[PDB]
Amino acid sequence: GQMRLPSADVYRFAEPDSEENIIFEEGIPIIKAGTVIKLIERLTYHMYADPNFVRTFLTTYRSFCKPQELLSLIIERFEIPEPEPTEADRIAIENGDQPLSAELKRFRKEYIQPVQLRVLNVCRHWVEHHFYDFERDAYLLQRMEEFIGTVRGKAMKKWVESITKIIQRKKIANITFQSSPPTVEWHISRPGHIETFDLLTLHPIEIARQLTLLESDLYRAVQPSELVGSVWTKEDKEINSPNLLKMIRHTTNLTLWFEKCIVETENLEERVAVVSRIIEILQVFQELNNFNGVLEVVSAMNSSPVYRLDHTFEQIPSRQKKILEEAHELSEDHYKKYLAKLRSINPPCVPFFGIYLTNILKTEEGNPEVLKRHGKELINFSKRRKVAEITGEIQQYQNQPYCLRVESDIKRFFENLNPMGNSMEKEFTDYLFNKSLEIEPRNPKPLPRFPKKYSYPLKSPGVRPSNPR
Amino acid sequence: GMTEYKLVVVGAGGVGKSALTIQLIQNHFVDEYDPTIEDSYRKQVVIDGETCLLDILDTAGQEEYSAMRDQYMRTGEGFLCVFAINNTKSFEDIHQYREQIKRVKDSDDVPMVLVGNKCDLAARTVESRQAQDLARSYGIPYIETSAKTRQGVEDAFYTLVREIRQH
Amino acid sequence: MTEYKLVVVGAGGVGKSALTIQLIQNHFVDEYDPTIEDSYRKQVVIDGETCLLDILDTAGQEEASAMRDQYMRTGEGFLCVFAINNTKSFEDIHQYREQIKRVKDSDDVPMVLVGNKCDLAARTVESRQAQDLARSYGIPYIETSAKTRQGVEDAFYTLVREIRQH
Ligand SMILES: Cc1cc(Cn2c(N3CCNCC3)nc3c(-c4ccccc4Cl)cc(Cl)cc32)cc(C)c1F
Ligand SMILES: Nc1nc2c(ncn2[C@@H]2O[C@H](COP(=O)(O)OP(=O)(O)NP(=O)(O)O)[C@@H](O)[C@H]2O)c(=O)[nH]1
Ligand SMILES: [Cl-]
Ligand SMILES: [Cl-]
Ligand SMILES: [Cl-]
Ligand SMILES: [Mg+2]
Repeated sequence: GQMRLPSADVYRFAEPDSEENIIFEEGIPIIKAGTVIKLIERLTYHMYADPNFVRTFLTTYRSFCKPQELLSLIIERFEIPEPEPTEADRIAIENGDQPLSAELKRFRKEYIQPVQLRVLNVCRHWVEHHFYDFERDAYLLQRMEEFIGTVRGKAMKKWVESITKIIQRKKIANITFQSSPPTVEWHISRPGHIETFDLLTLHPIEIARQLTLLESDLYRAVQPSELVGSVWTKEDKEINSPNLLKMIRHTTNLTLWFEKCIVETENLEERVAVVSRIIEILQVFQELNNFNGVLEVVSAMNSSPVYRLDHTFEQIPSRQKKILEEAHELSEDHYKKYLAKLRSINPPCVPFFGIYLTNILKTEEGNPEVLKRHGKELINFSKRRKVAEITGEIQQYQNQPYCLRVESDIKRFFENLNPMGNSMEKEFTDYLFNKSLEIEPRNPKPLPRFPKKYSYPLKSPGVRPSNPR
Repeated sequence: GMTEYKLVVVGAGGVGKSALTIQLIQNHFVDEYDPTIEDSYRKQVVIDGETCLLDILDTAGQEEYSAMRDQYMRTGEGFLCVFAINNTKSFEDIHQYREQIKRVKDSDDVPMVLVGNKCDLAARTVESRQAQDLARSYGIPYIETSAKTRQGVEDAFYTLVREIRQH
Repeated sequence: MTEYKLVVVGAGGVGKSALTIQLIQNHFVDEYDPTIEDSYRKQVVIDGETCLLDILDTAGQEEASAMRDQYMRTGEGFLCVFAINNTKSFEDIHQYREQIKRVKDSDDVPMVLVGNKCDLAARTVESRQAQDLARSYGIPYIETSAKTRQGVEDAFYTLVREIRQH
């Protein structure tokens, strides 16, 4: 039969399952709700491992349990009492013989060792993937070091000694490819001549590549701590979500730069060359699966200052209109085609983060923290599972690196891009709209002519890559 | 067959704006939600005896993507401009949202409603009279809603559809 | 998107974790941190079909040897890994093979035999010996290096193909 358990009076995690302490969803069970004691029991269950549950729990638990309290509870979980000798053991001992201790040996092998190992796995994951708890609370770190550092007994020794080293490593804290990256491409601006870098003088292929490297790095830097609890929307967002905000502010700046490049080009012919070049960059973004970049361009083309430029629209080649149309359709019907495309491509890619943000926020806002059952308040864990499914998807696309070479000067150019200058947002976006009105006035006002501003050739070198020996 | 109305929710972040559409679209009587579910933002309703379909865009959480506002707004036929009654700044933002909507739609007469949202028990700082005065100055309806009790929620969306129908 | 549940098994220190992390992150882990149980996901197009790999990285240390049934029940295919400079790890393969067959109650479980650390000159297990074993199991044999990436995609994606055709 089943192993007997310690008394629930000396070991809390031996209380029987009931609807007053745990509720399952309708081949391991999926938890809908439970007390924190039951959640931790199942997190470290003797019958099976649940690595997904460990990630889900460690990502989301701070909404129902403090870090100090979590550590106390898993230490309590770890300290399991051994059962007393049985009648057959007693009789052997009374005869001066060695007891078989069959029940004790089974309990050690099938209850204590798996549970203790799974507690250690929680510790290992906590330190490796959620170390911010310890960065923000030095005392918590001391407690973890002390707990791990005083676990005795040879069964756990390998992992205890390892986790100690991992902790010490994390305190004081390389990519391999299947191929060589392609050659960096140059157009009018030549290597080292950063003063001449601009939309039309850099090679459009290399603009798309370097922005993709930049946007990929920004995407990869966002941690779940910046997302859970909807903290990027609250008053302390600059403290709690700095990498996310840096990523969004980059996207916003690039979109505005595209708009500024377009409406500050007053000559119609030149402005057509600018828009065509932007749609070529979009084409390369698509080829690279940089969906963030695709939407940066689409956002610019749908902006109030740019959208209304019918005279410019009329001269864009049909094949480029088609490219823009297809990109625009990604966003239609609540991003239906985008979501399907993302789930079909071969990474690396750069997702659009906005959809994730809205889904995390609405999941948080639209589900209760607790379920009330039989007079008891149970933690609504299904809500946390839903949030962690989203953070899990985000993390899955953060793993794959782009096989593209960094160009340090082009990188710096786009890192330092500042289209708004010292102007506030409203004053700048009014400026862009007024430029739009200047260069293509509302009917029936006549269309003016404007002088050229670029002294170099406007012909694009195209977006198919070259390859010298 | 039946008419579909494309509605867009706009307003400051961080102050409970998402509760409006969630409470509407929700299984009214089970407080639960999966926003990832295809058509968790579409609802068939009967307004003044006429059946229609509401398609609601609420990009709550994306407020920092400020250059995407035009793109999102362009999709809408009618707009709910939402502020929180305990956040004066969100109320002061309304003017610029309205100006931006007028620009994007290229019209001085876009169907819209002003919504004052009670998102918690913190002290009210925008009185109903201030909001009524603002709405009147714009020539649009004012509706107050609760983010907890669902009060006002149907009224906000139905009033907007009536604004579209009567445009 | 079809989802595939892969499990990586084999003796302690043979490079199960390094192989997995090389696949997932294109990074070679130089440290030896014994695993308890780790899981990873990877979206990838294989033979023109997009799928989602769930990869379970398991414990090789003997102290964890009584905890395997639970992960073997869930796996759809198994990478059976040994190191070509460690004959004991090669001898441990048959124990994993037999346990998997017992737990899944089947003579026909998708598997690939993997000989890892092929970047090292000092080999003690010859390819022929491993290939003979693989043939007796009816499965392919692929030599890999988590350090250089040699064979790594081939090993995992061959296992996917075997699940797909199962
Ligand atoms: C300056 C300028 C503005 C626009 C702004 N705009 C326009 N205009 C149509 C003409 N009147 C103004 C709006 N159509 C689109 C499309 C689209 C959708 C369906 C089919 C074909 C297309 Cl191209 C996609 C997007 Cl993201 C922006 C669009 C477009 C281009 C190519 C420009 F050069
Ligand atoms: N030269 C070389 N070293 C390797 C290779 N694969 C792994 N190693 C090294 O071998 C050691 C063990 O690697 P590891 O991946 O941790 O092995 P494991 O099988 O996961 N161990 P465990 O079963 O305890 O979890 C590490 O020092 C690692 O760098 C390889 O292909 N080549
Ligand atoms: Cl009605
Ligand atoms: Cl206020
Ligand atoms: Cl992963
Ligand atoms: Mg390992």
